[PDB]
Amino acid sequence: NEDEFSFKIRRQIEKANADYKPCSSDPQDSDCSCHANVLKRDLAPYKSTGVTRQMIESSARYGTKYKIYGHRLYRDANCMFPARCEGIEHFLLPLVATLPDMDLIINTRDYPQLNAAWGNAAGGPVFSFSKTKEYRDIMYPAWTFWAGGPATKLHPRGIGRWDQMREKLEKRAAAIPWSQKRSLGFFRGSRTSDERDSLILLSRRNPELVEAQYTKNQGWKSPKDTLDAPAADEVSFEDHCKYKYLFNFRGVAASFRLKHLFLCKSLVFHVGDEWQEFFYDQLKPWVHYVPLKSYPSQQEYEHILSFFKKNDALAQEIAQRGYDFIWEHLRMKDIKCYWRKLLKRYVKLLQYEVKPEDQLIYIGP
Amino acid sequence: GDQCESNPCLNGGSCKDDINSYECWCPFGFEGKNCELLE
Ligand SMILES: O=c1ccn([C@@H]2O[C@H](COP(=O)(O)OP(=O)(O)O)[C@@H](O)[C@H]2O)c(=O)[nH]1
Ligand SMILES: *[C@@H]1O[C@H](CO)[C@@H](O)[C@H](O)[C@H]1O
Repeated sequence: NEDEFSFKIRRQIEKANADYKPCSSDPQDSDCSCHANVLKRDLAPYKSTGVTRQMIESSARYGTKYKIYGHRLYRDANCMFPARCEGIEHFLLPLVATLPDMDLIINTRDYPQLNAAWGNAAGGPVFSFSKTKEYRDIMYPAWTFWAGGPATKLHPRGIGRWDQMREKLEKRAAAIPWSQKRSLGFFRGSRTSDERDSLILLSRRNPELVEAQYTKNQGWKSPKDTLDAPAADEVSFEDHCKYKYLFNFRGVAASFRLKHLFLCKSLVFHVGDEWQEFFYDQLKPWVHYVPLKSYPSQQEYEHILSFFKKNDALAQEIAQRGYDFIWEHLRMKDIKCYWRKLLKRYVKLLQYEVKPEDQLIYIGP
Repeated sequence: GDQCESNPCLNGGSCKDDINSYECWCPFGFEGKNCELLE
């Protein structure tokens, strides 16, 4: 029982680590190629036909219209999520001076918009932060890298400032080395997807193995939303780092939780392989984190946590590689250069002349 | 609608889901669609 499980897992680790190749030949990644595969695949469907004015006018309904015209940024007056627009604008505004004219339909909603099982004049292009293979949306680094992530008691202005978060968590990961971390599964979050339930219920049944509780979110409708338990307190990102085994789950789409876990130098257990952000592709299972299939069972959790508790060096090696990957390949510079490379490649697809639109408002700079 | 799940209202605001969109209720001192602006 325990032995077959161990063979299976160790076999997967060895194979994933034998087959692994760095995302860039040089660790500093000067030509911003680490995440290049994802932007190529997202843009590929437009390579032969390109993007016509009509395609854009048709896609406008699916997001906020942004326009670079004459090195100036314009936008629909109405942004659905102003804080998210501000976060996006932090990255576009410094690139506008050195970018050709283009129209961008940027979806600032959680869920993507271009279902490829519809298609449909769901042809796009539309930019969204998260998607699965079911959607044509082009991924972009989320607003929250600067501003406008979910708002909590500890972060009332929205989770943001990834640059400051990186320093904070680096210092905290150094303060709590592996040996000092509690040997327990940890998760603290709201019930934005029912894939999260089995870990919470396992925690209620075996609190010495897993510490997992539901918080209350702004969409709370009834106590079913915490599986009939009193809402738990928020726990800071820094305090996640006192645990060895940190769980991550999709929410409505991908969760901004994930990136924060790696910087604790804790072992990240990532549940599900469907919902993506632009950097997920180069995070490789068994190299940087422990993958679990969707809707994990309580027994799966018990087996996998037991295995790693008994193979602590292994646990630490994956944790360290996870940490190293995010430290080196999700810098602010990586976020900035991905945006730039994305917009530079996108513009070449345009098969029309961008014209002013006077109903749009001037954003900057 | 399920847009409030992702906590779109800042600075202590509360959220209600319509069918199309969401709406924030902002405490005294804050305003804007997301309670992002000082009153
Ligand atoms: O105690 C908590 C609860 C949530 N979060 C963060 O707040 C955001 C919202 O988390 P939630 O689980 O409510 O929604 P999700 O985005 O995971 O669907 C995420 O970035 C979490 O990492 C946090 O830091 N501490
Ligand atoms: C709430 O919103 C954020 C992004 O909007 C996302 O991280 C979650 O998937 C959603 O629950």
